[PDB]
Amino acid sequence: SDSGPLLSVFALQEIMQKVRQ
Amino acid sequence: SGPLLSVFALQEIMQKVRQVQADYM
Amino acid sequence: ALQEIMQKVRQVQADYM
Amino acid sequence: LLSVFALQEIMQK
Amino acid sequence: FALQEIMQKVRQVQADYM
Amino acid sequence: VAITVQGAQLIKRVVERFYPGIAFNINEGACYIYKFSDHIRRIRMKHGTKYRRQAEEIIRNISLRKERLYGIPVLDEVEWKYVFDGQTFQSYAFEVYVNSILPWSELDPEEEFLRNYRVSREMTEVEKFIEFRAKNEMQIYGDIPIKVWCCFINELSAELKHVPLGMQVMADFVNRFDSPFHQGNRDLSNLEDFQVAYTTPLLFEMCCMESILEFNIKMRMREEEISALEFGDMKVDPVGLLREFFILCLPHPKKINNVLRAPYSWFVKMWGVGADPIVVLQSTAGDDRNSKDVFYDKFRTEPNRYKALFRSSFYNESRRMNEEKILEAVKYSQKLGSHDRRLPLFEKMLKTVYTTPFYPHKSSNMILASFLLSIQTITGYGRAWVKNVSTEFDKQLKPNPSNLVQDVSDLTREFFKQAYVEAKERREEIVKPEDLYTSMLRLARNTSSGFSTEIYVKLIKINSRIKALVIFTKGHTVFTDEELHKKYNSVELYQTKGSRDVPIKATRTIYSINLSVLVPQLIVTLPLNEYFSRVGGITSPDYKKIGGKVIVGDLEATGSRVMDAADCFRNSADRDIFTIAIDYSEYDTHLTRHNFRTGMLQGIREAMAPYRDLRYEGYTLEQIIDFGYGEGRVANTLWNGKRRLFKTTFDAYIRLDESERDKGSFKVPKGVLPVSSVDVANRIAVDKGFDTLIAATDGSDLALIDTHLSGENSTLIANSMHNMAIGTLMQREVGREQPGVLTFLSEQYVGDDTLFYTKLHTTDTKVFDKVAASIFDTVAKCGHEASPSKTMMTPYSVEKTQTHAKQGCYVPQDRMMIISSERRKDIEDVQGYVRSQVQTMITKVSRGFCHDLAQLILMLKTTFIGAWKMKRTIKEDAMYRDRKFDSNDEDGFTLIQIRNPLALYVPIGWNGYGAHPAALNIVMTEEMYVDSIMISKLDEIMAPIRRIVHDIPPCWNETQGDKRGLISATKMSFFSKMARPAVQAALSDPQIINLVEELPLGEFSPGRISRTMMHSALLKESSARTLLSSGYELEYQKALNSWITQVSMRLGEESGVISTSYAKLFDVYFEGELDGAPHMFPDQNLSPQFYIQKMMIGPRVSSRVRNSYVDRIDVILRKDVVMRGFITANTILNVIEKLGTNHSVGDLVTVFTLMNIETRVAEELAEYMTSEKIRFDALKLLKKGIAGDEFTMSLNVATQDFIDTYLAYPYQLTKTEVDAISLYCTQMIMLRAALGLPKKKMKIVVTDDAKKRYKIRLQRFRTHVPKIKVLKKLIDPNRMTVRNLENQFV
Amino acid sequence: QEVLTDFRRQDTIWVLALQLPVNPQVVWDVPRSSIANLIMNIATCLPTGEYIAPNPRISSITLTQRITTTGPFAILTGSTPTAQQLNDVRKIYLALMFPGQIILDLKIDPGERMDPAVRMVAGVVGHLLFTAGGRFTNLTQNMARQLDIA
Amino acid sequence: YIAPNPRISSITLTQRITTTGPFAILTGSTPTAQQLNDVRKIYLALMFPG
Amino acid sequence: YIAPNPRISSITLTQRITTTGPFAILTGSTPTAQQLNDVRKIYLALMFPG
Amino acid sequence: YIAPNPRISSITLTQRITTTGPFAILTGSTPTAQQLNDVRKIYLALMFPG
Repeated sequence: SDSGPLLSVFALQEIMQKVRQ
Repeated sequence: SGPLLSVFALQEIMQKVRQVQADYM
Repeated sequence: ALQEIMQKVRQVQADYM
Repeated sequence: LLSVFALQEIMQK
Repeated sequence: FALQEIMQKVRQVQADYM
Repeated sequence: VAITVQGAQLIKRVVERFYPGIAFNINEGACYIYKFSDHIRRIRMKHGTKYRRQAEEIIRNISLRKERLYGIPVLDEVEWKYVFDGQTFQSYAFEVYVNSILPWSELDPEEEFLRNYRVSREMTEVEKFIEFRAKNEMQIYGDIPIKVWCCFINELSAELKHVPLGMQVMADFVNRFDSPFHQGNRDLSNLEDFQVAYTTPLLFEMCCMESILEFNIKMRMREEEISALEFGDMKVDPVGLLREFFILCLPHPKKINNVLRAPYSWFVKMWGVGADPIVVLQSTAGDDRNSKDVFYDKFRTEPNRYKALFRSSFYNESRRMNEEKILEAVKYSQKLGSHDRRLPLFEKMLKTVYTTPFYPHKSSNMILASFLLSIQTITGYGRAWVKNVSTEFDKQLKPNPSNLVQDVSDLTREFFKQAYVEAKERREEIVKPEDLYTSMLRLARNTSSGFSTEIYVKLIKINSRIKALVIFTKGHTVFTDEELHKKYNSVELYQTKGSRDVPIKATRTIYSINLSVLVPQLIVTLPLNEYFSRVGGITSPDYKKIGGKVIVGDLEATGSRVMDAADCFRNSADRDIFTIAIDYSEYDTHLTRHNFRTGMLQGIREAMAPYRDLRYEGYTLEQIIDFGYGEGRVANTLWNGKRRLFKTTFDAYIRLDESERDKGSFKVPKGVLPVSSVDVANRIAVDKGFDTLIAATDGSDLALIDTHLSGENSTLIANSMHNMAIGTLMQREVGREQPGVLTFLSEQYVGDDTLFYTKLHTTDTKVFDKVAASIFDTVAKCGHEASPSKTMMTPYSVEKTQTHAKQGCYVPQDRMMIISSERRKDIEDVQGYVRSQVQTMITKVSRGFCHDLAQLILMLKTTFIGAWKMKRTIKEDAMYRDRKFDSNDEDGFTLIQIRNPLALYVPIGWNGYGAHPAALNIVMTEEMYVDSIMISKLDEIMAPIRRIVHDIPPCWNETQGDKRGLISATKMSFFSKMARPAVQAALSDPQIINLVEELPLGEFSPGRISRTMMHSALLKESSARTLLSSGYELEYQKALNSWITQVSMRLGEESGVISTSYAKLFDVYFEGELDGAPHMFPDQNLSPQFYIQKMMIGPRVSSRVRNSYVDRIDVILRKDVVMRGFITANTILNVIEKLGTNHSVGDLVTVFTLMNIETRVAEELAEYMTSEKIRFDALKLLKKGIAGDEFTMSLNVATQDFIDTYLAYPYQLTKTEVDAISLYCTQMIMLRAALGLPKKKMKIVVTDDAKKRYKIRLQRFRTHVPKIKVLKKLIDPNRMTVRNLENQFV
Repeated sequence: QEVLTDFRRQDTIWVLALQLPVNPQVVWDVPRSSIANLIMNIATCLPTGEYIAPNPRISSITLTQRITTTGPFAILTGSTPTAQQLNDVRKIYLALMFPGQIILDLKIDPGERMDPAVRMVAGVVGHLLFTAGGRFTNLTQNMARQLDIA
Repeated sequence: YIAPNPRISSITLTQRITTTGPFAILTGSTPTAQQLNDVRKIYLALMFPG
Repeated sequence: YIAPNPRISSITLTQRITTTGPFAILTGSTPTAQQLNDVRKIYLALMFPG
Repeated sequence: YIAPNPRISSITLTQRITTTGPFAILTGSTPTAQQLNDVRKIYLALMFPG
C-alpha cells in the first residue's frame, strides 16, 4: 500500500550484531 | 575508524528489513 | 508501471477541457 | 567518550 | 595578544608604504 | 516492462552487431577485446626490423575468427556492406541525390556552401582543392563513431516495427556503393578516403539526425495515445511533413535550410492570433511589465478584440512575402535537381494561418508547435566559407537636413554621458595607473587576443592565444612606448580575423585585436561592463535611469529559462498589450562613422575629461583614447583572411612572365598556383576557361574595414545603446505624427534586438497601416533598414532571446546538438564529460524531448566513450602491464575495453555515473541507492542493477595527475605589476614578511602568490597536456592493479566536509495528509515523469532558493574581479577556521587585504561572518551537484516554504546539518512524486532508547571535532557549537 | 493655450461642441450607479508604481540585536513573500486609497493552520496601519475585534 | 492523532539557545509503540468517566 | 593621519559578542576615496576658525 | 432553464482584484443525471401546489 520507513544505519548495524551474534 | 557498511551483505538481509518495516507499520 | 502515473495526467486534461 | 570541559584542559598544552 | 602584535606592524608598514 | 531490461537487451544486440563474435555478457562489468593495426608495421619493416608472420594473422582471423592472445579473442569491426544486412528500399530520394551529383567543371571558388561534387578516379588540381576544402568544411567532429549510430538506428527501428526514411536512403546507398569513407576511432577528426561524392559524410550525418526525430515524435505520440496531430480541427501527419522537408532539402542542404528556416518561425509565431474566440491562461504579476513575480491560475476563453485588424495591408504583405519566399526556395530546389515535388501540406497550413485557432491546453497542437521549431536541427552547425570584401564608402548616408543622423549621434552621446554618471553613482570608478597594470585582466568575455605567445618547456615550444598566458607573458610590453604609436594601416602591419561556428546559422567571423588597442578601450568601457550586468530594473519610459532598460548582462543569470522569461508569458496572455519587435538586416554593416563612430568617441572624450589628471605612464587621457580609437588604429584598418582566388587557364599561366610568378611572403593554399599581383592576374581571368585557380601574393587582396568590430571590449554595449537612441527617435516621431494612437508602456533593448509593450487605442485598419508605415519610414530615415517580412507586431505572441510564448504558455525549441560538436573535444575526464552530457539531455527533455529515448541514448553513450582511449597497455592473466618488451612478438595489437550500459545508474564516488532510472533529474547517490533498494515498488527497476554495482572498473582522468617534472623555460615578470597596494607593501619591506608568514594564510601569502598563479595558469593550459597524457598510462595501470571489487559507503567523506549521507544518522518517517490539488504551469509540453513532478510540486514562486555558507561566500567573491579565477571559498573557510573566532571586523579586513582582496568586498564578507558569528560551524557542505540542473530550478523545492511545508526536524541540528537534511528531503520528495506514491510530510524521528541517542551523540562529537585535525589545526574549544554539543542529546 | 495666440486671433470665430464645467449631478442621477462610478474612477485616475523596501539595517540592529534569543518578530523578519501575498498587499493599498467605499476583512485559506507569531505581529501592526475613526473606516467590525484579541 | 504547530515550542521552549531545562530535553523526542499504546489507554480512560 | 589603538574597540565597543548596536555595526567600516577628502575638509575648516 | 447572470456574485474592480462569493465551491459543480432529474421533480412539485 505504502512504502515503509527508511531505517537509519544504526538499526542496520543492530541487525548486523544480531546476525553475527 | 567509524561505522561502515557493506552492500554485498545487505543484499542477503532484505527480508528482515521488510519484516521490521511491516512490524512498524 | 507507467499507467498509474499517466492516469492523473489524463484526468487533468479532461478538467482543462 | 569525551566531554567538552576536558577538551580545554587537554587543548591548552 | 599574538594577533595585534602583527596587526600594528602591518598597519604601520602600509602607512609607511603609501 | 521495466526499462532497465529492454534497454540493456537492445544495447547488447547493438554490441554484437558492431563486433561479431563478441562475448559481451550482461553480468560482467566490462568486456576486453584485442584489435590489430599495421600502421606501425610497414614503417618498422622499412627500417630493417623484421617480424614473424607478416599479414597472415589477417588471413586467418577474418574466417576462423578465433585468434587468442592469452585467451582473449581478437575481433574485427563490421564492414559497411553488412551494417544493414543488405536490405534495400528503392527510395526516390536516392535517385534525387544521384541526380544532384555534379561534375567538377562547374566549381565556384567563392561559394558560401559547397555543392555535391563528384570524385574522379584521376587526380587534378581542382579536385585537390575540393578535398582541401572538404576536409575542414564537410567534416563531422562529434564524440561517437557514426557506425555505432547506424547500428543503433537499425536495431531501434527493428524494435519499434517502424522504418525511417533516412535509414532507407542509407541502405540504398551502401547496397551498391559499399564503403563511403573511413573514420579513426581514436581520433574522430581524421575523416578521409572519400569514395562517391565529397558531400557524403554530412549527408549520412544528416541522414542520422532525421532518424532520431522520426523516432522522437513516434514515441511522443505513444505517450499521449493520439493517432495524428491537430491543426485547428484538421488532422495532420508529422512524419509526412518531416519526410517532405527531407526530400526538399536533399541536394544542397546548408544554403536552402539556412534561407528557409525563417518562414517556419514566422508561421509558428503568427498561428492563431486572429481566432474568433481565444483560449488563454490566467496570469498575475506586478505593475511593471518586466516583473518576475508571476503565478498562474486557470484556463479561460474570451472574445478576440483584434479580429478585425488582420485584414490590413501590413499583414497581407507579410503573408505574401513569406509565401513567395517559399516559392523561390522550391523553384531553386527543382532547378538544381530534376524533381517535380513541392511542399503541399505547408501551404495548406499557411494559407489560413491567422484564422485557424490555436489550443494551448490540447497536447496535439502543442507538440506540433514545438515540432516545427525542432525541424531545423538536421544539418550540422552551418560551417561556411568566408571572404574579404571592402567597406565601399560610397553607399553610406551622409548627414543632411532631410534626415536625422546628427540627432541620432547627439542622443547616443548624451545617453553615454548619463550611462557613465549612473555607473559613477554606484561608486564605480575608472582604474588608477597602478590599477591598470594590476587589472587589465578585467577584459570583457567577448574580446579575442590577436597576437600569440610562446611557451617553452623541458626544449619544446608551443603557441597559445589565451588571455591569461598572453597577459602574464607580455603585458608590460603592451603599454610600452614602442608598440603604442604604430598604426595597423600598412601591408607590413595588419590584423587577422578568426572564425567560429554556431549551432544553426552560418560560420560567424570574429575580429582579433591586439591588447594595445583593447586596453585603452578597457579603461573607458569596463565600468559599463560592471554596471549594466545588474538585473531587475524598471523599464518605464518616464523613468530617469537607463540601467533597467538594457537586458545585456541579464542573460542566463537566473539559470532557468522558464523562470527568467516569465514576463513574456505574462504579457502574451494580456488582452490589453500589443507588442512590437524590430530587427535589422545587415545591422553591424550599418554602424558607420556618420551615425555610430564620431558621436560615441566624442561622448567618451567628454566623459573622460574630468579624469584627465590621472597620468597613465605620462599619457594624457584624450591621447589614450586616440590610441584606443582613431584613424589607422581601429578605423580604416586592413584585415587579412581568405586569399581571394581568380579562375584562369594553365596555358595562360604558361604565357605569364617570370616576374609575374614571383611569390611574395603571403601564404597560398597548396591547391592554388600563386602569382605576384592582382592586376597581372586580371589580364587572363576568363569565365569559360576553367583550367586552374590563381591567388596573388603581393598582399593587395586583404580587405579594408571601417565599421564596428566584434572584438572590442564594449561591442554589445555600443550596439545596445545605439539601439536605445534609435528607439527614442522612433517613439518621438510616432508621438509627433499621430497623437494618442499608440502609447508606450515598456521598452527593452538587448544586443541588436528591441522590444516594446504598448497599448493600441484603435481598431480601424488604415490608421494601423499608416502607423506601421510611419515606423518603417523613421527606421529608414535613421540610416538603417528593418525587414517587414520578419518584423513583429502582434497582440498575443511574445518572442525574446530565442524564447517563444503564445497565449501564456511556453513553446520550446530544440536546437541542442547530439551528434556533432562545434569544436574538437578531448575528453580528459570521462566522468565529468558524461555529467555534462546528462545535464544537456536533461535540458533537452525539459524542452519536450522523449524521456525514454533520452535514457536509451545515454545508455548507448555510456559504453563507447572510454573505448579507444587506452593504448600502450596490455592485459595478460588478469594482470595489466606495459606493452610487451623489446621482443616485439605482438607489437601490432591493442586492447579495447567496453563498459556496461547499466553503469549509467551507479553513483559517482564509486566508478559510475549519478543518473537515476526513475527520473533523470534525480541524482543517484549511495544513500539514494540504499533507500531505493529499501523501497519495494522500485524492485523490478533495481533488479538488473542489483547484481552489478561492485564490478565497475575505475574511470580515466588526466587532469588530476601532476608531477615534479613540470619545468618551463618561460618565466614571470608581471606578478609585481598585478600586485595591489597591500601585497606590494608586504613585498617592499625587507624582513617583516618572516613575521607575516606565521599567519595561517599559507600558499597565498605574498611571495607565494606568484608561484601559485604560475602553477594554476600552467595546469589550466593545453600546451603541456600531451606529456601528462603520455605519462598518465603508468598511473592508470597502477590504479587498475590496485582496484578492489568492494563497496564501503563511508558515511564521513572527509574530516572537514559533510555530505547528504549524514542524513542517514536518523530515522525518517512519512505521515500526515496534504492538499492534493494540482498546480498550474505554462510548460505543458512535458514527459509524464516531469509532468507529475510539476503537478504535485508547483512552480517556484519564491525568488530565494536558500543558500549554504560556501555559496554565500563565493557569491560575495563574485563582486571581486581579479581573483575570481584563483581564490575559491574553500581557502576562505580554511583560513577563518584556522584564524580563530574572537577576532573583530577590522582584523578580517586586514587579513583579506593581505589576501590581495578588494577592500569593499572584504568589508561586506567580514560583516557577513561577524553577523553569522554565533551560529557558525566548522562544517563544509559537499553536494554532488544536486538540484542544480535546468528542471529543478523551476520546481518549488529547496526553499523556506518547502522546508516549512514538508519537513520537521529536531531543533538540535545546526545550520549545515539542516541544509543537508533539506537536500535529502528534496531528493526524497521528488522521488516519491515521480513514482506516484501518496504525498505525506516527512518526520525526522529520534527515539528515547538511550543506546541510540548515545550512538548519535558519539557520531556528532566525532563529526564536529575529529580526533585527527584536533592535533594539527589546533582548534579552539570555545566555539558555541562545540560547547552546545555537551548536553545536546542527553 | 497655443490655439488662441496666433497673429490672426483677432478675426476668428470659435466653435465649441462641448462645455467643460460639467454638472456632476447628472452623473449621479443614474439609478444605482455607485459601483460603476467607482470602477470608472479607478480605470481613469489610478497611477502605477512599484513597492520599495526599507533599509536592511533597521532590523539588523533592532529586531535581531540579541542573537541568542528568538521572538515572534525575529522568526518572520527573514521571510520572503509569495506572489499571492503580494496580491493581498496590493488589495490592502487599494482599500487604503479609497476611504469608506472599500473595506477589508480577514480570510482563512482552507487546509491552512494558524501561526501564532503571525497573529501577534498582525495585531500589533493593524492598529498603526488602518483607521476606524469617527468619520470613516477601513475595516469591518469583525476584523477590528480579531485585531484587538490578537 | 494530530500534533500541534511546530512553532509553538520554537518561540517559547527553545527561545534561548544558551540555556536548557526539563521541558527542552524532552520537547524533541518521539514515542515508541508501547508509549503510543499508553496514549491510547489514556484517551480511552478519558472517554468513559468513572 | 594616525589611527587609535585597536584595543579601545576590543575592550569596550565589542565587549559583548552576543549583542550589537549602532556603534558596533560601523566599527569595522573603512573609508572610500571621497570620505577621506571630506575628512580633510573638516580639518581645514577646524584650522581656520570663523 | 436559464442560469443567473455571473456578474451577480462577483465584481471586478481591476484586472487583478476580484471579489469572492461565499459559495464559490458549489457554483463550480456540475450536476449529474440523477441530480438533474431531482431538479425536474422539484419544479414539478412547485408547479402543482397540493
